[PDB]
Amino acid sequence: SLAPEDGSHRPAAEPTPPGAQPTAPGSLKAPDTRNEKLNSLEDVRKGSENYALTTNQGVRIADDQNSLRAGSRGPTLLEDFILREKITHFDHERIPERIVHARGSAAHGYFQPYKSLSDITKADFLSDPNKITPVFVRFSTVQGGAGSADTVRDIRGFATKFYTEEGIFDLVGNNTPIFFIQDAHKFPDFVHAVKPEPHWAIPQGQSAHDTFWDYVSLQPETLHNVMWAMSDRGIPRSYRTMEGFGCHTFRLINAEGKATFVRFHWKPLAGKASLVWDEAQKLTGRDPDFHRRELWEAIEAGDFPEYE
Amino acid sequence: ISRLGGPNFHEIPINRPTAPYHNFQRDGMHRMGIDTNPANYEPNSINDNWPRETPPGPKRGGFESYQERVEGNKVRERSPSFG
Amino acid sequence: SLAPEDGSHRPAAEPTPPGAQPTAPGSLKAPDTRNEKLNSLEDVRKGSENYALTTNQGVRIADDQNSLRAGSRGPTLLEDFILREKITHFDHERIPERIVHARGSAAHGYFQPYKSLSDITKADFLSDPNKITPVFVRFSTVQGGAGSADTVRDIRGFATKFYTEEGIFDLVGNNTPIFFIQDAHKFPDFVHAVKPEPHWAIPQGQSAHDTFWDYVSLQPETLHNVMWAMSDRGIPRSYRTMEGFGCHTFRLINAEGKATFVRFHWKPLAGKASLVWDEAQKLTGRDPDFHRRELWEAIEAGDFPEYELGFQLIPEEDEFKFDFDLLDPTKLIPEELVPVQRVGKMVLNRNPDNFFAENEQAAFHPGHIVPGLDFTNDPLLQGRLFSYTDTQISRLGGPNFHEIPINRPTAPYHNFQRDGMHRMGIDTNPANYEPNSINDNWPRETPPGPKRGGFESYQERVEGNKVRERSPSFGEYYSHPRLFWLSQTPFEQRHIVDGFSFELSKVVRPYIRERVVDQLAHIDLTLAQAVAKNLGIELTDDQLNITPPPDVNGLKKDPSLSLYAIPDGDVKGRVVAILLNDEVRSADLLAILKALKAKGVHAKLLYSRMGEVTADDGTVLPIAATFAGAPSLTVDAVIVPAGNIADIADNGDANYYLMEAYKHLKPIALAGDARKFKATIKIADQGEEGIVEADSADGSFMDELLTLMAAHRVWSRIPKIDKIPA
Amino acid sequence: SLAPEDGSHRPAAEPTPPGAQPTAPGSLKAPDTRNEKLNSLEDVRKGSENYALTTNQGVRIADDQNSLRAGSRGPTLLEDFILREKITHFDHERIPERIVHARGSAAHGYFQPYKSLSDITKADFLSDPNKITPVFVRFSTVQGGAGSADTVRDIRGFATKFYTEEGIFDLVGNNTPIFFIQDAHKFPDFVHAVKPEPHWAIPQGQSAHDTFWDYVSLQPETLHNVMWAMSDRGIPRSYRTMEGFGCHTFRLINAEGKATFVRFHWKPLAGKASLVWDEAQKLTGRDPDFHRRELWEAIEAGDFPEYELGFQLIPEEDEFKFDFDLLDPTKLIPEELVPVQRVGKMVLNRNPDNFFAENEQAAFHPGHIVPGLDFTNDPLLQGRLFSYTDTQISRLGGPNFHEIPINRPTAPYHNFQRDGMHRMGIDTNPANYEPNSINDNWPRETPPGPKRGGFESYQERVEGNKVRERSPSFGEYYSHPRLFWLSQTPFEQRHIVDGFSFELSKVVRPYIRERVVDQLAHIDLTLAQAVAKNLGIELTDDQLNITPPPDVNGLKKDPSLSLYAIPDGDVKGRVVAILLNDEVRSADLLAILKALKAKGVHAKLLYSRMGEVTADDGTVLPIAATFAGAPSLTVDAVIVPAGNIADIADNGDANYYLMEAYKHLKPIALAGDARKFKATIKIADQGEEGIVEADSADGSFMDELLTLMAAHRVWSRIPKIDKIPA
Ligand code: HDE
Ligand code: HDE
Ligand code: HDD
Ligand SMILES: [S]
Ligand SMILES: [S]
Ligand SMILES: [S]
Repeated sequence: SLAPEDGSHRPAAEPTPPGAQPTAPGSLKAPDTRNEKLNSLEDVRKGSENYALTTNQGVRIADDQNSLRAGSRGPTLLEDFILREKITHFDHERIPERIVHARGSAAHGYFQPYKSLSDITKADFLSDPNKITPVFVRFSTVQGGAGSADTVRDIRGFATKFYTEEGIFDLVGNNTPIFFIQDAHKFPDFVHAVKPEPHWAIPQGQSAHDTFWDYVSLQPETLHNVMWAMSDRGIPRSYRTMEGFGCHTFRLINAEGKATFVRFHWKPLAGKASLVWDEAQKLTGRDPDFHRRELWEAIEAGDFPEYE
Repeated sequence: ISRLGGPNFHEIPINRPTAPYHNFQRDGMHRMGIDTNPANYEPNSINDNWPRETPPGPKRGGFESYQERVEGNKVRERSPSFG
Repeated sequence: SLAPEDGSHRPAAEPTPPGAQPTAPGSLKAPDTRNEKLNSLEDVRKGSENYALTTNQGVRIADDQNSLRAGSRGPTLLEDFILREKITHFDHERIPERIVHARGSAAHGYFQPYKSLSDITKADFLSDPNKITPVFVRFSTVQGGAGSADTVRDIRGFATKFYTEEGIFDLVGNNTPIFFIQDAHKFPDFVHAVKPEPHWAIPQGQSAHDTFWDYVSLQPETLHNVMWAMSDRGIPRSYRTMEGFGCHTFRLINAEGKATFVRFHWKPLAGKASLVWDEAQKLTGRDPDFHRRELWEAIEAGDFPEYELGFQLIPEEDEFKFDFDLLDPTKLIPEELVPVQRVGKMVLNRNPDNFFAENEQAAFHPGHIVPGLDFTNDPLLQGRLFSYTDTQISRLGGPNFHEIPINRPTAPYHNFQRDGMHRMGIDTNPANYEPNSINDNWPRETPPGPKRGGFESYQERVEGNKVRERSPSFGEYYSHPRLFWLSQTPFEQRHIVDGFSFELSKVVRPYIRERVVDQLAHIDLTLAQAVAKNLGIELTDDQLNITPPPDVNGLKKDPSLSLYAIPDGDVKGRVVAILLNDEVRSADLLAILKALKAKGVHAKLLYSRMGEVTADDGTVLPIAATFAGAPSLTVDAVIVPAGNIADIADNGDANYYLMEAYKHLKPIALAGDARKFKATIKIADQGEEGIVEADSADGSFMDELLTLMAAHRVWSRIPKIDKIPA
Repeated sequence: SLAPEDGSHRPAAEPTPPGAQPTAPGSLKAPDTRNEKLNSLEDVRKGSENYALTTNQGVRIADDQNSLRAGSRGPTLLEDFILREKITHFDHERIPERIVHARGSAAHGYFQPYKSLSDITKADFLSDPNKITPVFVRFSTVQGGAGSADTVRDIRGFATKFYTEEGIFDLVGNNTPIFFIQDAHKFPDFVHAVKPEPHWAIPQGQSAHDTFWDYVSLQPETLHNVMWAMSDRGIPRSYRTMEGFGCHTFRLINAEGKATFVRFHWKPLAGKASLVWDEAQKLTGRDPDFHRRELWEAIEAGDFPEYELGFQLIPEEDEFKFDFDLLDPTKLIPEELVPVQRVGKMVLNRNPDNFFAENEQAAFHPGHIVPGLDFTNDPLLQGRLFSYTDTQISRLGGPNFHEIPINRPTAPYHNFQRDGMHRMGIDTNPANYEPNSINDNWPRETPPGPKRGGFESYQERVEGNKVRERSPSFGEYYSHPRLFWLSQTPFEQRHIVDGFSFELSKVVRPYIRERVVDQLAHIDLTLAQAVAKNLGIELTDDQLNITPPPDVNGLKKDPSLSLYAIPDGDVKGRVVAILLNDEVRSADLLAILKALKAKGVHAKLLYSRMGEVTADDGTVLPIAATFAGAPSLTVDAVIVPAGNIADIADNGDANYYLMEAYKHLKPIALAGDARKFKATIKIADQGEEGIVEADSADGSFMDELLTLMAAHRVWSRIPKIDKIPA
């Protein structure tokens, strides 16, 4: 036994305020929280306590501190499959990050409509106020890599996967109601311009460089979303205190075949709040994980993020 | 790694062991297993070091190589006895 | 046409100081800087001026602003192949980042030896002072992703690809002489402990979390490299101002086949310099690209990064002459015991053209050796040899990663290997096997020899049983930490104390902090007490009584382990901030810039807005940045010239600038009415060592300033900064 | 030195007939055959002779016969990086095969138009008879894997990559003028039905199984292309002797902006020829590489595959003037209604160097069009446009597949796309977006125009609601099957009946057979009754009274649908087996061989063993193969010279050779005492059409034989083979 005798290594499995306990995986922190989706992931959840350490082929390992060598100061032997399996898995841990929105933080939850919307849409998840729909929601920035800072000035993404009884519906929104460009053919041009410049790969997490402002100056269509980004909207206090929008006109379709144009909104029930620029920027240095950390600690505290 | 697309090939259903498997390896493309262990390294105190090594023994023990004697120089050379 | 009339969109193709021009791809900035490797990449460089915009298939595009749709407000059509090809390429731009050292910055250069080393190695690139070897070097942090910050506290990588006439040699080193662990089998454990924790993926770029300190507390072999990381070694000022090390004992082999043990060193000709913790941390927010930018702009300016390659050489009969094992990569070889022989100089003189094609796709691997070099049984090196080949299969997409241009050897390569994903080479050999008769057995094996021979391993004797067992000779963990500790200046010691104290305070589980303090007590009681004090821990009686570890072969210190004990400062390439006012005394600025130019020291003119101000004699002075846009974090020293000081005297930003520079131990210089600023930093009328002040910026004023800059920081100021609110 | 001293290991670099020399990489066999694309590949071609064996990193290897081990009987060491590189590259050689057309054989050549087509298309490759366009052509089957057999019953692919000065144009066609299905959404259903069944992965290279015929029985739109596959079209003699078609209506666009609907044709200049089923099926066993081999050896011999490009052109005003919809890919356009206009000639004159690098990695896609061409709303074509770009992302590892050397345009290509796996091009452009001012907006869009203009889609009118709906105009399934059937000779019709019979006999569930027979009864009663008889199925009174579908625009046949109704034979490049005996009449063999050589017909001298035999006059005759080693399946005719016939008269293999060649309708010629073999194949004393016989191989003997060969097979023999035990 390496754990301290007083059990102070294990976080209390109950709501506790930020800083009071170490943070923990969700199913350990909050085992009593459930929904249909969380239940259905049980078949792949893997525990650990009281199990033997093995290879991926289920062979127990006796010594996980040393490679196999010819004498204790000798060369490592090619027949050490336990070493090569462990190093092979490590060697291939990384997958490509998202082209955009690479940096983001996610949580499980649920959604319920206030009333049946069957007069305007036949979407099953909106047909019955007792119908509860599990969700998984990822918030993100846009420009920076998966290892970039949270409190940058940037647009934020707000993507919700609804696991409905008639299929997955993903509402893939941002925290402003519009976008910089009109036609998708220009998306790699715009994204290239805001991303780090291609000779030297600078700057990270920032639109404050030549190519972004060149593109804007030559494409006045971008000005509307640029105003938003230059406002304090570009530096939210928390993912809990920003608005979400669906970006486009979509349609609702009812049982009768009637189409109604719709634009989607998320209203933060915690209200709207942003940082100020000097604060936001220094914070990318003092804690580049601030919004990720704040989201996780809100949920561990029972300060559940809520959106209408 | 190329044929089956990465290091999680043991999670492809035909290839899965029916014996238990638990270790500190993580991630890789199309990762199926969701690990709950607070720890992804050992030695650890935060999960009281689980999953744990197992001494070798008569049954249900850890793997240990037979301690064959090795004596020779580092050579790229075919044994004469093979000729 | 979109470019300005005046041509000010294009940077001059001549060396220019930082900030004077927009930065540019290296072949456009410095078209006449050449080496065999840069020249050999010409087949793949692609220009752009005067060419038509096309698909990848060579079809000219008429309208690159719109999708094809049925009516101008209609749906997009599936037959729009121009749109889909463009979006397809975009959708697939990213490749996996490196498992470790994902964050890094790279440059082209060359290496040349000081003399022939044929007496000790048959390595062709070391055979003649005339042999110029192109190199491509990538500097990196370790823990954070490719989009993490530069000035974190971390170990740094220092990887050099030598394009030799006898093959690629990759020297894949770090900025400290040892590693955290002894055996490669534990690498995934250590790296997972240091990396963001698996439930929530926090923290980025930091060792300051429970799992890292948990592992360290359970694995005392780590303590030596941990001492290095907690020192100011972990926060270098610049990739130009850090040491590099090969980490392991390798062998040199000569033409007679004699083996000599070797450890590799890179000595920075710009001297050793690091940041202080508060400045580094804040810098990760003000400019997370600081080291990448500083490297690129140093090369653009002509401040080429220079390093001397150094060998510590130990004869094979001396293997057991030290009181540590030469194969233990947690042990250093003190230079007092085995001096570094200076062997050649490397100069980085050209930036890449496309970061992703040349930097992100570069593959370095320490098993890439050439005849004249060989491995040892170091159990960390041993396992590295497996990892750096294997990891490229996913990262670079398959086994043809040597065909990616930056990776290609300039030496010939021919063999019977075929196919694999994105195979470039089209082999004409009728045979794809040997022995073969159908191509008269070509390409053919080559016997080992003094030059241009095939590779043969040194015939080391191996005797022992097949065991998974750590050598008993590796079982000593505290004497090297202690040697390092005792070799640091008293201010370097204070910063080590602060680094442990700061990191451990971020460990939420108190027993982990307690266990680390117990390990410190095994190294040095004074260290352990100072850390404990900052954590509100009291040493027990047993801990007060642990006997110190032995000296290292009679050594009770080695000043070569200190960044600063032996003076080594070089001011060329450093930068000063000059805080302007709306009517600067022009005679101050003439002298300041004059004397800074003569020592190669750069300047940034700063003010409260952009544009220009005008000096007292009508000289127009362009403003580089605001006080808040280019903080003192980014400069080595601050000068305030005389003039209308009332203009800035009550500027919060201007006052803070000097407070922050003051707190970070930087030289400050104040002329005439600028001495009014002494009051913001609490300087007595009589002055203070590290504050330069005079009636005007005359000749003696700049000499004293440049003297301070050669010594990097004003360490004597440390007891004054505690009271300053900054 | 392992090569023979006599140099007989190396083939002559001159054209040589099949079998005379070992085959070789194209650039070694025919170094002086050149075109712009072959020249442009020189940067990646890697030789071998006189070069040292190295790692991929350029390190010379001394011992490529052994792993590094501790002792010559000890364990292999992880530090053996030479072993691990070599085995790593091997371990990763394979890439995914193509989802369909995985089996294919390719060659280089060139195309030239007969005259400028500027009045109907601005396509630069068709603008000038003196403009030569390099091509790379891949022929394929459809269902089987890359390691399946060539002479299966299947559709064939005929894909041509034109490396034009205004971009790559890929004409991705098949050997029949229609496809099985109407809408691309159904392509996975169709392909899955014909592919090996998913429980057990059987059968390979065959539509003869339940699921294919299930799908056909339930999707009558398939019946037209099924008629083609069941005919001898499904079993070509050679890729040189099949037609090619572009499958869909596309558009030509001229400089004035006029659109003309076009379907593409390739006419084989060597004539149309196919195998017979028993032969084709047995050949998949005796030489599953028979078409790949035949192609490669045709090119080595100088019998270059030549095709004439032709267009069926239909003016925009005539879109609705046929009984069938022009956009329906299950309908052909009969040449009687719309003739093929000759456009130009393609010659395939050089084999690749490395099959993997050039053939396996080639990417063809029908969306790769150039200005002067455009698409139509054909709903199969429309979905193809999505598939051929998407699939390369796994098959070829990413979006940089255009940088794989065979796939590169010879036209310039420049744009703002960056990165992706395997990125080769190092872009120096300061900008990676447009519009940009920092590179003066280069590379720039180009307006459309008469030559060298940007691509702009033809402004076709679209009007309709968003629907998933098949056009009513596509709802007719039997008239084209019937047009095809009525156009075939009586022997061809017989082979169609036998194809359906054979296939349906492999369908295990009898109801599926019954349902297919019911569909046949909607096409033609005679066809339906004959298949029914072979399956032991009796048509119902209702089936016997189904009224036949209408003629196609008044056509009751179109002879251009037949392989054979209009003679188009060409003996050049065909091959004859010559059955030797141990004392051949040398005067017969001189006459035979020289007559064959004069018409470009090859010969293979066969016997009961390898080595030599000696003619009557002492001439030493080298043996190419044994009777069993090179069966009659692989030749077009058989000649037996006179001499010591008793030597082989009783050889079972020699007799069976004649029986097999007899059954498969091949010309046979017997000189002098070789006429004793008449008894083996049952020929009357007075002789029969299709058997050449005389006292000696002089006079008209060889002319009569060549006349038979010009007509390909002896169809009149069909009633005679019915009862031959062979
Ligand atoms: C309206 C909200 C919004 C808008 C207007 C866009 N994004 Fe997003 N994006 C991808 C492509 C893409 C395109 C082509 C366009 C306009 C043409 C937009 N974006 C604008 C993507 C490259 O396919 C993307 C990256 C990886 C991926 O799977 O999808 C992508 C990301 C993305 C996210 C992140 C989703 C997540 O995993 O958290 C969000 C919230 C948006 N986009 C919103 C969005
Ligand atoms: C008209 C000639 C023709 C037709 C009508 C089709 N094929 Fe082909 N094919 C692919 C997909 C595809 C679709 C989606 C459809 C109708 C919707 C067709 N086919 C019918 C493919 C999966 O994208 C394919 C496989 C790998 C690849 O790169 O493309 C593909 C191959 C193919 C070839 C082989 C070209 C070559 O690589 O040698 C040929 C000659 C055809 N198709 C013809 C074709
Ligand atoms: C057994 C696993 C292992 C071990 C024990 C080490 N390494 Fe490593 N290293 C890798 C496995 C690895 C790697 C996973 O293979 C990387 C990341 C991806 C890459 O291409 O190689 C790598 C990258 C990497 C780089 C960056 C190369 C680049 O810039 O692209 C450097 C500088 C080092 N390593 C240096 C070291 C040092 C100084 C070590 C101790 C002295 C060390 N490595 C131990
Ligand atoms: S949007
Ligand atoms: S190391
Ligand atoms: S087709």
